[PDB]
Amino acid sequence: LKCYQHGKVVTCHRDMKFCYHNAGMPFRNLKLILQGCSSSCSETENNKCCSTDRCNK
Amino acid sequence: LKCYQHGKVVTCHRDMKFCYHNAGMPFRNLKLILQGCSSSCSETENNKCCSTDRCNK
Amino acid sequence: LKCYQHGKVVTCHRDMKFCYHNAGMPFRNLKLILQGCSSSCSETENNKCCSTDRCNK
Amino acid sequence: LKCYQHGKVVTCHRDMKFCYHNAGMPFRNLKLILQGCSSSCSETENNKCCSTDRCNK
Repeated sequence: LKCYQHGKVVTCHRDMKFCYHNAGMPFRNLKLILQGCSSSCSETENNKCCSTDRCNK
Repeated sequence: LKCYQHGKVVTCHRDMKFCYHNAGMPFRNLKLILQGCSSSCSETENNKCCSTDRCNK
Repeated sequence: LKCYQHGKVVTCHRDMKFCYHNAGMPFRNLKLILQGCSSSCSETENNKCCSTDRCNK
Repeated sequence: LKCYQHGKVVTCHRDMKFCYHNAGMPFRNLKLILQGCSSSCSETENNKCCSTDRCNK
């Protein structure tokens, strides 16, 4: 599996079967962006995971 | 597998075979702490993962 | 003005008239802790700011 | 003073005399972007602060 990871495409470890992408703003001037390979999402974050190459663009 | 996750103990998803704990300070007044279940660590973060119950305390 | 800043006590710059302390969980495994000298808070966070020495313990 | 703040232009509080913009990667999958009005920078980050309208694009 390959995933986007902040400007590059990376090959996942064999135990990471998903790509992930999520973002949040804890404060109006601070953005946090999570993006890369991952294991399964929580159910509440089900749509933040996908499992095909480069799907988390 | 069970891991600490910021004050609680959680049961990992079956595809998460590790517990993880890492911290960083991007600025002197900001601490980020990552703690919970995970998949395998990067080699550069090898000692941030462990694979026994509650090992990431 | 002096403020706590992650285990230490620091002297604020003269244009920073507040101390600040807040914590949150942008993601379930990620804890953010913001503590130290500060300029004025947003209106809704006015109680996270204080203006007396070491008030942000 | 007016500053960029993640896609918008905002007016600073009167005690915030600077605009700020910086980004970093605390962890390989985590990008942090800090942009908006600010008090004075740390000495080593003096070039991340500026004091003219919209200077932090």
